[PDB]
Amino acid sequence: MYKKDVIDHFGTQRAVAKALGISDAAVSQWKEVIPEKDAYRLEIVTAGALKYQENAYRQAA
Repeated sequence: MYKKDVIDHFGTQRAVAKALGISDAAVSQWKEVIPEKDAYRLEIVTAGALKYQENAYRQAA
């Protein structure tokens, strides 16, 4: 899940933070790929808009 997509679905960062329950700072602090715990709840608030995948959230090899 790319932050560029999330912000496009929410429109305003403050919105995303309100969906998950975090501050606006946390949203902007995000990188090319939103946190593993943020991308999760994000799939719920967006009504299952973005399908969560364990591709970029898999680092244990």
